[PDB]
Amino acid sequence: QVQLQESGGGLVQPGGSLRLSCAASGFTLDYYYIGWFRQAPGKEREGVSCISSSHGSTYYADSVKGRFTISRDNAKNTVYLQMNSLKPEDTAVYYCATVAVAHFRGCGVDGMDYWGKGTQVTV
Amino acid sequence: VQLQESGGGLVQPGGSLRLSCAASGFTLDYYYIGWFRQAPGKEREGVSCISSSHGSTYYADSVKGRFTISRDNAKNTVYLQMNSLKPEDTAVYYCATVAVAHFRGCGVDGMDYWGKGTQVTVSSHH
Amino acid sequence: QVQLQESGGGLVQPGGSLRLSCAASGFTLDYYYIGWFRQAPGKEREGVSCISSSHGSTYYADSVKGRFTISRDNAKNTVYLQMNSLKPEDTAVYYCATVAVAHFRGCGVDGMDYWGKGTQVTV
Amino acid sequence: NITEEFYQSTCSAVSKGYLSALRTGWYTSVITIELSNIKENKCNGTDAKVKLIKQELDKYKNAVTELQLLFLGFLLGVGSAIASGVAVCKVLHLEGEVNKIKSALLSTNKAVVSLSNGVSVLTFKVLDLKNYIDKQLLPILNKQSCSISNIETVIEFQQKNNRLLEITREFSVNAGVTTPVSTYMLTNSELLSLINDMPITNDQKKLMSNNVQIVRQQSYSIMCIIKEEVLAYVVQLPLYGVIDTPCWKLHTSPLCTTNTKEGSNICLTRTDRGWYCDNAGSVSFFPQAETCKVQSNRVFCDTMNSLTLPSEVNLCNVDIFNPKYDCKIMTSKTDVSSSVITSLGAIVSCYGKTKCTASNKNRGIIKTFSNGCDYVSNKGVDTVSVGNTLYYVNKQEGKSLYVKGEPIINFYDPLVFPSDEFDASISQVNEKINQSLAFIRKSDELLSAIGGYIPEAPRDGQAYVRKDGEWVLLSTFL
Amino acid sequence: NITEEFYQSTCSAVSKGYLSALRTGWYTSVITIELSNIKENKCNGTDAKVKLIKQELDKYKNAVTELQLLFLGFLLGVGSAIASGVAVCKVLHLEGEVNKIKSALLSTNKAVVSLSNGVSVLTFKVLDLKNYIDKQLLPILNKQSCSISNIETVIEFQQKNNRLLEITREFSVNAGVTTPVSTYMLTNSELLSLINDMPITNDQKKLMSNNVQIVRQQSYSIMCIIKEEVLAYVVQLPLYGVIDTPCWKLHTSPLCTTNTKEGSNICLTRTDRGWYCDNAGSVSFFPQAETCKVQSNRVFCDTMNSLTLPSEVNLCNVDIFNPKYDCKIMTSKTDVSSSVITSLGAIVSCYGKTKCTASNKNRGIIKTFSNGCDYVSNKGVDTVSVGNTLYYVNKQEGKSLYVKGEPIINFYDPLVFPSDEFDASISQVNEKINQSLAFIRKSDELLSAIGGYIPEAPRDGQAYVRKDGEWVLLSTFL
Amino acid sequence: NITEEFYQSTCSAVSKGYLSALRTGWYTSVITIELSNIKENKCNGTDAKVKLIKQELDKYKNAVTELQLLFLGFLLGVGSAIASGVAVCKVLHLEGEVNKIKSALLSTNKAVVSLSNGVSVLTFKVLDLKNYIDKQLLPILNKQSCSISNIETVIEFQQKNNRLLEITREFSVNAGVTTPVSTYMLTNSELLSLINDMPITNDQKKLMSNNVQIVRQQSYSIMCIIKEEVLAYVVQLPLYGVIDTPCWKLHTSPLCTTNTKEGSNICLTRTDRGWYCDNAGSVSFFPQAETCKVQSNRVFCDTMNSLTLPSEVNLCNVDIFNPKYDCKIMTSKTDVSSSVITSLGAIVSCYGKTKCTASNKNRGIIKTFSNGCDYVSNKGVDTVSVGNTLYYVNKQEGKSLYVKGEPIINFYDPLVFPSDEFDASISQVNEKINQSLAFIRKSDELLSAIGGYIPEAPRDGQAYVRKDGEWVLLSTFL
Ligand SMILES: *[C@@H]1O[C@H](CO)[C@@H](O)[C@H](O)[C@H]1NC(C)=O
Ligand SMILES: *[C@@H]1O[C@H](CO)[C@@H](O)[C@H](O)[C@H]1NC(C)=O
Ligand SMILES: *[C@@H]1O[C@H](CO)[C@@H](O)[C@H](O)[C@H]1NC(C)=O
Repeated sequence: QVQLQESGGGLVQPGGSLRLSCAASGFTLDYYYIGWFRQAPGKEREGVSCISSSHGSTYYADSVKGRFTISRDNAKNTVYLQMNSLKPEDTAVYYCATVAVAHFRGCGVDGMDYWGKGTQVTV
Repeated sequence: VQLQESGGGLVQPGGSLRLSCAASGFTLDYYYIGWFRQAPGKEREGVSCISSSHGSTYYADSVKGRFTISRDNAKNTVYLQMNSLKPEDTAVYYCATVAVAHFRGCGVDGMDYWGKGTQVTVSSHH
Repeated sequence: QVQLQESGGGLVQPGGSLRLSCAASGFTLDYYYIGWFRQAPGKEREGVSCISSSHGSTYYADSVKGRFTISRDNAKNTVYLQMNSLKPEDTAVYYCATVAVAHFRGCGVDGMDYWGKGTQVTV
Repeated sequence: NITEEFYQSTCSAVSKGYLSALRTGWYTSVITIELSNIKENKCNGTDAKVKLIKQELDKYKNAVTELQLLFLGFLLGVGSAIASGVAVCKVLHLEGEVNKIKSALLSTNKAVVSLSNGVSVLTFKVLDLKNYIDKQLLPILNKQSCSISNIETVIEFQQKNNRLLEITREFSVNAGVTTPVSTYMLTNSELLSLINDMPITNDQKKLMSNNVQIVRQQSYSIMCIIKEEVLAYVVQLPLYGVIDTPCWKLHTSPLCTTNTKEGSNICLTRTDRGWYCDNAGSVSFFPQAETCKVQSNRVFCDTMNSLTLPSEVNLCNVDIFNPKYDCKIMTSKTDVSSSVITSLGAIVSCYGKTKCTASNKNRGIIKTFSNGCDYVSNKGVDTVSVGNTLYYVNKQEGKSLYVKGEPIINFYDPLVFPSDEFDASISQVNEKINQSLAFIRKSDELLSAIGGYIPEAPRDGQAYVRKDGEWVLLSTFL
Repeated sequence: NITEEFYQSTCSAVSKGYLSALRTGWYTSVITIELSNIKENKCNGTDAKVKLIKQELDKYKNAVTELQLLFLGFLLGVGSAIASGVAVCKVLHLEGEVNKIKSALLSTNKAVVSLSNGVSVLTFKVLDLKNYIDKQLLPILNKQSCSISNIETVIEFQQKNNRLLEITREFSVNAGVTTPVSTYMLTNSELLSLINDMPITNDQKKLMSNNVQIVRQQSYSIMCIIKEEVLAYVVQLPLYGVIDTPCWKLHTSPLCTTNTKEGSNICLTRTDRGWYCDNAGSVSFFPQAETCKVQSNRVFCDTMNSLTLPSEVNLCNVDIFNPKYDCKIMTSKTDVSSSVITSLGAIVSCYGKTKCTASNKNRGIIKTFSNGCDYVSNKGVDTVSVGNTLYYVNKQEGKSLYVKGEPIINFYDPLVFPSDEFDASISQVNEKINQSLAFIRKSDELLSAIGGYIPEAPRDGQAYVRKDGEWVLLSTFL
Repeated sequence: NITEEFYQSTCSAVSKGYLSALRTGWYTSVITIELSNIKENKCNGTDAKVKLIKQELDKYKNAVTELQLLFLGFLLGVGSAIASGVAVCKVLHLEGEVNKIKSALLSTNKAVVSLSNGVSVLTFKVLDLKNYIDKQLLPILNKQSCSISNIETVIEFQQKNNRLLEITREFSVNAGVTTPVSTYMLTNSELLSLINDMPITNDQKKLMSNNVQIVRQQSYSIMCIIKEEVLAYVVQLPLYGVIDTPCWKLHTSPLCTTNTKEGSNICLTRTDRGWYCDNAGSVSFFPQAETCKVQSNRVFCDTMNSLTLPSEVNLCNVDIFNPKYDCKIMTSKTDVSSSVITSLGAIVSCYGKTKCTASNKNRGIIKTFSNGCDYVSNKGVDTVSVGNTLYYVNKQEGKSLYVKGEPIINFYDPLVFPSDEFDASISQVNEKINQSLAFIRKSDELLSAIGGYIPEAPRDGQAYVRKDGEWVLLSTFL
């Protein structure tokens, strides 16, 4: 039932911006925390952004803090990651993930229960 | 259930006076009896509590030595003897009681039943 | 049912050796701790040696430690106390005692539940 | 004077000769520490002693900042233990209120201040760090050029400040509420004079003073406020409003049948075990005896953990079948062996193949228990063993009385015995037994006299009549 | 804003207006102390100051060796509280693992290191004793000829070493696991920066920082390893994944009939008391309300002590007979008196001959309760007394609502009321009632048919027929 | 070596490979501090160092004055944990008794003295403050003209006195009884030599020395007496008379049917959960596993918290219906979801609408549980979630075995299933089913006679006969 589907990946020039979208199906956001993760080639997968679905409170890891911002639309049941001032090191596959707020155990790959199939960004 | 203080009247300074407190509605053995006073303009304050069975007593500092409290199980009555009265002792004196089970200290915040009071005046005028 | 019978007591010369035996009946050693105690004439009775039936782990009081050694034969249901280099001050009646390991509360006269009838030793 | 009675009939024992001490109320005193208000530390000097003072001064500031952010028990009611301390603390937050206190303790360390509508609280300034820092360390840290204080002042400051740090420490890891109240909160001398200056009777003062360590364990210290260089925490002290009334302790253990066939045995246990104290014409009952503490013959309990019972509850001891009080019991078939150590002896519930013995220090085993519930006094007995469990017995002096009686478990017919009533009682068990017994009393009555009735005549187109015990065709008589 | 509702109908009360703070997960942090490796202490000098240093160093040495050797609650599941912390400690014992951290904290006291398969842990060097002893005391204790250090260094070493001694002290009597986490384990500044650097949302960071004293009580410090002059212990911190959802507290008390015959009364009690919080579309129910701590309108809980319930469980408050949730209750005939102090008042269950009153500070007794279940708000009321038990009420501000309704205990016919259901519920009670009713519908049905039957007709050679109630000879009608 | 087996049939799991360490008895040691008897302090000098000494000396005197004034657990018996220590302490108050001890430790700090009728106790002088003050401080405070001691003596006195102060501190808020026993009461070196000189086997001394931190949690310090400049407290130490026997831990969880209608399901839970250890031909059973402390694969327990059971109790794991032991269980209709975390995995009882999953750290959710009772091993699984409750699993190494089998709750006919047995077992439930089966078979028998016997004929002047089951007018056949 619960599935996630990222889109918006593509070839970007350096200094450019790109927005990814994450459509939730099989559940509603309100009861959940939504996160964006990325894995660049050969590298370990790392957290990037968590958001509270209800309150809209947000979490940004140190590496993108200031450049990246995450948002959510409960009515459209979709979570967005805006990326500004993109750098080549941001080239990665970007994954959408979620967890029930009841089971929330921190942002981070060891703290996730459901995973999207990903979307590729190349700078 | 009733409490009735008596013995109030005009006293000259240095004079003595005895108050009586008639208990009805309970038996003494199970209770603590206290005497309280409220002086003019002043908040009401404790003066003396006593255990009915054993006779153990409590005297506030202000009257310790001058005032003595006693109880008569047979007459079901509690007495406060006041000696060497001072004009500053002028006040309305109240009788109060509490179940020993509910004892929470002597003191106005520690009372469950209250008498209607009796006026004492220490003064020379007339 | 449960009984103990010590034997091997006798007159020894100082520096001589003697072995005491303690026959258990009514129980098996495995579930128990076996102890040796002594009482010299007129003196209060004092502990001398305890042993674990299962592991064979041993206890020697300070006074006899080194000179006396204790052993057990599970097959013969018997506990032995070997005494070497005997001194006249060791003259005493030697008692065998035991306690269930379930009830073990230390070696010592206040820690015993069953007692043999004793055997006299004179140096 | 302590005596004890064992009731063979009910596998229970009563210990008597005890004197009461029941906490009935709470008194709240306000303990204060006068503080120094020191923002920045002005000194460029790298003198070792002055260097130490700033480190010591910092522990003081840090402490301030931390403080600035700041069986039958199931039948009991539910209280709010510090509801009273908290209410006083609430009063302490009003603006005019602190000024009153600060002013009250201006020329003395002890003072009475009346709060709101009539509550009279005793107030205590136990430490004046304001005066100490302002008369000692002020010359050395109010100026760049710093007066290199003697080494003994550093130590003294550490000594005086140390009390503040532990208090802060206690409150920081206890969310502002501690129990027992430590001697950092209140020294022995401070507490003793507090009790003496308390609005209570002479009987209470004597009792409390000889047992201050218990008083401490039954007290609460409640962190309340830091404002206008005054630190104040509320100390909530137990009031023992009932003293020297008789008390007794009831011990119970399972009483079971001892039939040979395993699992065929039935058991019953008095559930009304605990401490009992005469109180105001009634009896105060404390089912969880661990909430009471006994020191020699004085017993300290808290009425928040009691029931108030009619004095006829005592009848369960003499007559567990008395018609005036329904003695409470539970039933089961779990016949495991155990012992209950009493004040002056030991109850032994020994069943099945369990090995149960009693021993002496020097003599060893002196009594072997048979199956059933039994008892031995502490005279000449030092230890008891039930199964793999060793029990040391109490060696207190006192006489025991063995009250003989038929074990009441023998009065029940096992075929209709309700062995799985847990929250039960004598009357309740009987009621259920009568219902199981009633339907057999009547069903047998009905199976009889049922055969005195005539069966149905065969169902055909023919008519029948009765003769000689059998149906005969009507056609015959035609 | 706190309000409360009392349901006369069920002798229960709900306090609402509370905001949630539920621990949903765990964060594991790694706390480190850099150590000095000093085997023997070489000095023959009997100078007083150096004599002191070897004794303190021995205290230093001694600490290391010790560390080197190193109602419905019954329905809850069973967790492993430090399972996450212990697991991380287990990883730290792996070869090379310690080396990673030491290198990370080479140039900073704070650093992130990712363990085994992906867990990212925060690491913190909070005390560098290696650096202090090796740059301070090494000149004085690395040589026979010893440099008689100034007295302030002696003092300073004691100050720095003291924390280590206390950390060690705590672990030694706690088998390497302590709670609450003391300020020796983690200072206020240390904890705060750890919280700021955590991989969590902004809502969580704020909650923990404004309530650090609570955070200490819900954290574990787990002594882990001493190896290659690095000492490291894991501090396991609570993650509060649920904040600011509505919470309410359910209070309950026994409801009995008030018939004159005391043994003729029946009682019923809602058993579902405890804390309730909306959580992820369901309701988290904490039957042991004592595992939660309340500060104003914020309630701190642990999901390990919860049930996850359908939100319809709330219906038991408005309609205990609702068809959507089977509200839980217990039954008995034990009409004993007690009181429950609520958030904004007090519930009083007063039965039999018990005296029940509530009093005010200055006024005294202002309401005397009649037998039954009743309630009073905390406005103008200071104490409540039931039997010999005095209760102080909560004095927090808030409005109470008295919800009238017929006590539901009145709806049961006492002759078939199952008074021995302890872990029961509404539907379950109905079920037994149906069975007692089934057996009466049929027993009367059967007795009605058996009482309808005729005795045997007389036994002679003549035939009989029935008329006017007795057998008459057929010969008569012929 | 730790292994585990899960039994699907009874919704339970056993973890094995553990080795025993059981406290079976008590040893009482007497610890002493030699005290100085200094009434007044004679000195008029206002020298800073001497000024400090009188304050420190006063703390010593103050300390002296304070010291001068001084699941199936419910089936367990009740002991007096420090009855033995107190008894030894009682003997110590007798006259001359203290004099005996003081003389024994005259030329040594360690000596054995036998009390009354044969008890041999170990004695320990751990601190000689008499000697320190009388050889150090006596020259400075025995005279008006006072010898201004070097600053290093002041420091030294504080260190030595501090132990007395901390020791004094612990007892004052614990009424002379402390637990666990701190390192102030008895240092590690002190304890180790105590262990070596104890009348115990070599195996026990070794066990205690490698686990000294455990010894402290299971020990008591009992304040006893201060008289004739001797301070003495009794320390009561655990004796582990059982070591290295096989142990296993039984985990259980509710087993319910999974029918769609929520009110139609029945549940059953094994109540015999806890720790089990082979012991002296029997099995020691500890129902409250929290009374045991685990160190790696060694488990420390107290026999005071045990039952002594036949070894056949192990059979309940392989065959819960075995005829040789009545396995204990409870029954209910409360099908709530929960989990029990085992040594090497997790039991999941997932019923109703509960969300139940298992996840890995990096992979996320890897298993979704269906309704029923199930299990997952800790290999490749990191967390389990049941409803809103998250459980972290233990990551210890060991193999798990899943033993498949039909859930035994399926073997019961719900129409006669006793869903309200709390303190039950297999045979008892069967036994009760029998009473329930009896009462339906017989009731039917009685109902098996509602119509086969004949009713009364109508009461009129007419005669009747029997035909086709009903009465027919005689006039008809005429
Ligand atoms: C139980 O039945 C007996 C029958 O003799 C009766 O005397 C007794 O009063 C009954 N008890 C109850 C509680 O109904
Ligand atoms: C109990 O019986 C009543 C009346 O027949 C019925 O309405 C109700 O559904 C029954 N309860 C159950 C649980 O079947
Ligand atoms: C239950 O009763 C049946 C009757 O047929 C019998 O076979 C069985 O042994 C009984 N079980 C117990 C435990 O009494």
